[PDB]
Amino acid sequence: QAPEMLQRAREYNARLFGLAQRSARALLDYGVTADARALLAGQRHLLTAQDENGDTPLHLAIIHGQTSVIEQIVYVIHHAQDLGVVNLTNHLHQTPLHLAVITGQTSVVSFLLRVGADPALLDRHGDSAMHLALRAGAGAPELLRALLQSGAPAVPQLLHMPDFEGLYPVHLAVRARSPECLDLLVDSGAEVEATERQGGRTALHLATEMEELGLVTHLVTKLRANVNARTFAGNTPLHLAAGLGYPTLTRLLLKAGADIHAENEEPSSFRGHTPLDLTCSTKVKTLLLNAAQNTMEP
Amino acid sequence: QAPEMLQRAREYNARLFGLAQRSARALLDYGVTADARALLAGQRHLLTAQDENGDTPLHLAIIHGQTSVIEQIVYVIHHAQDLGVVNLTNHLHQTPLHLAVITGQTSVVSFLLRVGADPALLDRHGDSAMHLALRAGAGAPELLRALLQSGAPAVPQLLHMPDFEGLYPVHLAVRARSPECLDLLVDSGAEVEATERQGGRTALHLATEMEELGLVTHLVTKLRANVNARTFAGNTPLHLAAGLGYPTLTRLLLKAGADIHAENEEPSSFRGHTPLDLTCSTKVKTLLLNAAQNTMEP
Repeated sequence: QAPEMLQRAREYNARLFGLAQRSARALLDYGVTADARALLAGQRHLLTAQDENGDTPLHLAIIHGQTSVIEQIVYVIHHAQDLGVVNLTNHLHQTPLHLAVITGQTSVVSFLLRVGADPALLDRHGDSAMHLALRAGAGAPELLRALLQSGAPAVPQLLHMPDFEGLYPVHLAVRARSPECLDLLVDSGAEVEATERQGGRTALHLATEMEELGLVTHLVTKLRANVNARTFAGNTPLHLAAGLGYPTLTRLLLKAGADIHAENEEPSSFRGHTPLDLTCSTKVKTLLLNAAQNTMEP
Repeated sequence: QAPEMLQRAREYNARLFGLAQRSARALLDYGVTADARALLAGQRHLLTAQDENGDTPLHLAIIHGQTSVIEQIVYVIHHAQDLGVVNLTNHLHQTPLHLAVITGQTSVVSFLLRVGADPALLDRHGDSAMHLALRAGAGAPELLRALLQSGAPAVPQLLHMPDFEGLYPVHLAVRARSPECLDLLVDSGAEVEATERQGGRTALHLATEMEELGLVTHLVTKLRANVNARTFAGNTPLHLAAGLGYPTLTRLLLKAGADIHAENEEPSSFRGHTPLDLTCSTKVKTLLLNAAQNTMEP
């Protein structure tokens, strides 16, 4: 608090002078190797430098596909134990990985994973490395591949849940109308009958929901998914289908071994609406009845 | 002298912090351009960094033919008015130019000249850019060309004088047994009858000296060099030739219009040794006499 403030200012010139002085030495190496890496290492203690958007130098390189750079930068980080800088988030709370995925640069995505980079870190919207992949203006399971293949902290992703009422990765695929990924996840370990926190729905529920007749079949068949699973509001896929008026879908579900016996809520003593109830499509009504009385029925 | 030393330490952190902070910004540019130049500019205030041998980063690049680097480095220097760093000498008192020449990298030699780099600066031995060129384990006039062509501070070189008794560039060429350069110099302006500070000798003197019959002829003929020129010790080429015992050379000189009339020093009243005197070769003696009495003689 007194003229002892000097010790503070002088101390800075100590550990710092070495910095500026280290560069000077590294700059001499670059003059005998033309190796931009060495010249980049000299400023190692700077790769953490943010910007107007809070993007580290490595953050920008991934943004402008400067693959050449990302190569070097990562080298410096890896060979310096500073394997933490590769996680610094920008103002949007995005990590280098996050971007490599958002930009679709699968090549880089793999590279980052090799050295640190926790794919568990969510973004401003609460989406992890995987979650982001499962999305795309057009779609691309190619990303999900890089992740799944190699990466110790990668196996947990296929069990997380996004901000939006926590829709596990398996749920996302269905919402992404992409069975390609659906298999990718489940195959490499993934709870098929996962129950999300919103309405306790499952893959089949969202499938029948958006009437993804394709996914629905693919799920109940190959994926050996549980056909009769009730949601939080007590509803099986055979319900949503009938309600929405999805003939072929209802038919497919029925054949899949869908028990017509089910009651969501009132129209022990506690019965309620059944599949054969909520239906505004003449076609749907028919099958529901015919398939009920005929073949196995009191 | 009192706890006011603080202002000193704190001040350093002022103008310097911007440095380390500038790099940080330049390092962000490199992450969006992969341009090593920008990353090199960020450390501009370091290109002056010496080393164990006192070699600047640009000094090393020229040493290890890192042409790629030299390209960038010079750009930074040029576009920063720091056109003085390109003159910093190493421990051997050598400038970037000096090396570009010593290493024979003609390409670089030209490049340096374009931006500053005073070819007038001598080295540990007192040799300028030109002086060095006029030398080589095998020889190379290709260097002298780069210099002569383009370069405002280049025209003065062809009038300087090396440490060794100041032997002007024209003298060097003769000592380099290279008429190629001899012409190169004279053609682009160069005193032919230049008299060095040692023995006041001239091109012809050194020519006849090392008996460069080739140069001798080339000099007295095309170069229209003065045939009868006495040194400090009062001696014309016709002297040295006779003394050494160079028949054809003496003959060539004679025909060149070499006046037999000449006296160095005693064997108004003040006569001394003449060409026809100092001679241990029977052959030489003959011509000297025959050519004297015969054709024009009292």
